[PDB]
Amino acid sequence: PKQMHEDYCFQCGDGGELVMCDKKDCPKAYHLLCLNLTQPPYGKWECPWHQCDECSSAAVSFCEFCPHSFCKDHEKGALVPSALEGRLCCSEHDPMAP
Ligand SMILES: [Zn+2]
Ligand SMILES: [Zn+2]
Ligand SMILES: [Zn+2]
Ligand SMILES: [Zn+2]
Repeated sequence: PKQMHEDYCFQCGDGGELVMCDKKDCPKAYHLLCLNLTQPPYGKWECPWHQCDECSSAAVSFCEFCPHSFCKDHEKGALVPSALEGRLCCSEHDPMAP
């Protein structure tokens, strides 16, 4: 069946209870504990993928494996292609085995 979000946590890869990103066309979902969330957020909740991890500005480049992402100023040397279909990965993954 079709559903708009992934069935697994984008932080740790495991399923169960997730909070789903309310940002337009974001399929990402996360365990509460995986983001230090203490309770299911109410209202419009956008996930960390959309904010640059270095500063606070909006992300324009994205790690395809975890929610690290980077604004204009911090794209350079942040993402490289990985061995998995060339998908870009942040410095937190081995690019040979992301
Ligand atoms: Zn998780
Ligand atoms: Zn999101
Ligand atoms: Zn930034
Ligand atoms: Zn990453």
